[PDB]
Amino acid sequence: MTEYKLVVVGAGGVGKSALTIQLIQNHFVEDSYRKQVVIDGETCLLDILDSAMRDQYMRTGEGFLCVFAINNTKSFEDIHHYREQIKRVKDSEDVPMVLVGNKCDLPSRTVDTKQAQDLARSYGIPFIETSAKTRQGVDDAFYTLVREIRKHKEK
Ligand SMILES: Nc1nc2c(ncn2[C@@H]2O[C@H](COP(=O)(O)OP(=O)(O)O)[C@@H](O)[C@H]2O)c(=O)[nH]1
Ligand SMILES: [Mg+2]
Repeated sequence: MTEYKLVVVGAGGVGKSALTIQLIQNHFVEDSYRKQVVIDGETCLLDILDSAMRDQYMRTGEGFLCVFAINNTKSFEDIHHYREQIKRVKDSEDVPMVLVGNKCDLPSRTVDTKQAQDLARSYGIPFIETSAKTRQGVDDAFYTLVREIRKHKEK
């Protein structure tokens, strides 16, 4: 079956681990994960990972979940750095990515959905708000990234 190498990036504390645990273990709170799921009918295995070893993992990774938290303006501002690093290490301008705004269950929002939608539009990538606590958007975020990887492999 097809294997998809995913890498989750973003500032500390945004919920990268919480998100992946919710996806894989189905509960709210390991540096890597491996599970078989069915996405759009295709059975596939998700291999997920949250200096030279970092670069190797980025070269191996086929899609990147770029995570900020809606209550962490710095983490949103840092997205550009993470995106630029991935493009540099992979030496490519077309890298499958999804922008994730996590912790959308919390009331302390400092990043407006519109800001994140505009950023994702500039990058040409999908944007999805998630909550690792309530599971809102979690499957959609990872499955959307897999769909982005497919389009890149087909087109
Ligand atoms: N309310 C809420 N807390 C979250 C969410 N995601 C993560 N957290 C909490 O944020 C803290 C940091 O999460 P963690 O997954 O360790 O962040 P990481 O450093 O990005 O891997 C923990 O206390 C989590 O329980 C979320 O969607 N909602
Ligand atoms: Mg973590």
